[PDB]
Amino acid sequence: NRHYYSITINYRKNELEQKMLLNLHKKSWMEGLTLQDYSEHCKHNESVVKEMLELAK
Amino acid sequence: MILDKKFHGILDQGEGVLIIFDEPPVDKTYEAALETIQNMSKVVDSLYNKAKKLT
Amino acid sequence: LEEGKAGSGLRQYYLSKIEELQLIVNDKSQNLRRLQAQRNELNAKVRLLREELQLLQEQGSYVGEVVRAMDKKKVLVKVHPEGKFVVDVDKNIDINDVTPNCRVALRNDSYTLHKILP
Amino acid sequence: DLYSRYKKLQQELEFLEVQEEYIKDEQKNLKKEFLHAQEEVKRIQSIPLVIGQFLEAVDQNTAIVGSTTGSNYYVRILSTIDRELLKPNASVALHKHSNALVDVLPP
Amino acid sequence: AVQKVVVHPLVLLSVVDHFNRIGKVGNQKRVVGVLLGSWQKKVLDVSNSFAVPFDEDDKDDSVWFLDHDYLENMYGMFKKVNARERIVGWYHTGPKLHKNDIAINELMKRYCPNSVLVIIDVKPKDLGLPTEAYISVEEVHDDGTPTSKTFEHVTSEIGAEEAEEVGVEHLLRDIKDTTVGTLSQRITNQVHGLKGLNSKLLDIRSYLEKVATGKLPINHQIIYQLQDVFNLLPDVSLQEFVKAFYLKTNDQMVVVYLASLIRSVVALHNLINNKIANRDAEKKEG
Repeated sequence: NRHYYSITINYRKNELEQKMLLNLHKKSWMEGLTLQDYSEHCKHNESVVKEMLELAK
Repeated sequence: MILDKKFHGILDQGEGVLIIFDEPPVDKTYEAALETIQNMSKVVDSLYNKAKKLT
Repeated sequence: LEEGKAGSGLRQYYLSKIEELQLIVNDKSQNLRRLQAQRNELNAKVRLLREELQLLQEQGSYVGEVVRAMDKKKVLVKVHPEGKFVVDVDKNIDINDVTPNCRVALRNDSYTLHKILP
Repeated sequence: DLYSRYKKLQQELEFLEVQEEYIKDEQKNLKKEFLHAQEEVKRIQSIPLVIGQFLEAVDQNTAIVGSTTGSNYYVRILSTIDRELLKPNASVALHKHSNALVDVLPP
Repeated sequence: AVQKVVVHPLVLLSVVDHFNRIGKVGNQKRVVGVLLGSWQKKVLDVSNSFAVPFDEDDKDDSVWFLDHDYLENMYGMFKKVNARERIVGWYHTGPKLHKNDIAINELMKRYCPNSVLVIIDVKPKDLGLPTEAYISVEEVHDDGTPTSKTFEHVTSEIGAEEAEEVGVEHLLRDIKDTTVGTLSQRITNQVHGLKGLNSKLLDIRSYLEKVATGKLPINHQIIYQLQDVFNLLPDVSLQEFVKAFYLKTNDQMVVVYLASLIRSVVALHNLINNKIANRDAEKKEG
């Protein structure tokens, strides 16, 4: 640290970055029409998750 | 050989009808019922601790 | 008379039952806030594990072995090869307690002792 | 005093009332924070890592570890792992950077 | 040919930069940036991009202004720093496909290969996905109408590679992760009917407007497959699916016995400690 110091770092985020990046990331975790992968896992409850239910037991 | 359960079927004398069927999901009620019976001693032994500690 | 003793008296009895209701809101606030202190201390505890995460970024720490203590408060310590790093260990631990020819706990860069080891 | 105790006390009723939805807000938020920090310390534990070997446990929740290079390292172990993995001759596996153990391997 | 694309959030953050470096003029048109990415694999992978000064006219749509020298210099210096990515396509940030966009597209169909188009939104008020990959292909039409450049939607996903996740997640501290259980499931299960509701309601109302008030080949043919598949669910009689509801309801009964039994096991330490701690701290308090 002698002869050689540092400086603090803060940020800035405006609401277009906030909601564009926010809905960008929520949409990056959501689907297209968003109803798509629902019934898939509803019916993997009948096909796959029953095995995970027995293993859970 | 139905009584020794080598295959699926059940006979008839009045009608002479054979019916063939099966039950694949065997492992649900097993783990369910054994989870009930193993939780019995949990609750009853709990009641032995509590029946010990109160009266 | 017979109102402040009787009608406002039973109004005051109803106020005492309201104090029982604030004994219920009271002790719910008590046990819910003790649960809240529990989650605060537990999430605070894994937050202190994130305080440990910089010492995870330390790549751990080494194993010092002192073979000889030096009187200038700069202890020569036998280290893993390319070692033998003579150093003053941390200020909260005295030098004379560190007995020579025994294994200790040493940081890998700052070379400060933690404890004596068997 | 006596009849003033009523309306004086009503303010204590309200002030104890206001702690209800407040403790609701804390109890709903801090468990979300608990799974925040829980998942965040979970995602520190990543599968690419270096495997060492265990030598001795000198006190509780802190031990020493022989690295693959032979140099012995002093690491405070992670708290979630119980005392079964404190086996002295074990196949321990730390991180490649964090150098804290996620799991030991069966020989 | 190409089934899907991958667009990283870096370029859309550079569309936040498109709305930053304006300088407040009063124009705010569909400012075109030169999309860069990886056409190399069968999947398209956007890494980064830049933008170019683009002007149209007020009245005329077909006046449009690009640069080849700026493309070859910015792409030249970018290829000098990183040659693992090449030119692929472009995008306008306007909500609307203009008539000119076939000709604006045609410049990068020439000099670049078959270029992809992306429609995104100037204001991210759309709940839906802002990015739509439109493949620039000419398709032969059954009515006999002459072949033209046709923008068919290629499905898209928005993914981040490694560090973009870390930086974005550090910048937010507001979003929550996967977090299966009550909340992240049940919130999708809250707004999910609104998410198909605003889609369908957003479509069929102005669609129904273009029914009575519309002409000029709206793809009248795809209405037949459209309404056909819509009439492939003729309000099912459920008679076979009754036993399916016995199945999911019996799995439900399994969740009943698991919830009841396991919570009742959690009652143990509660209904022991409640007595044994309190009465012993009490009896040794005095």
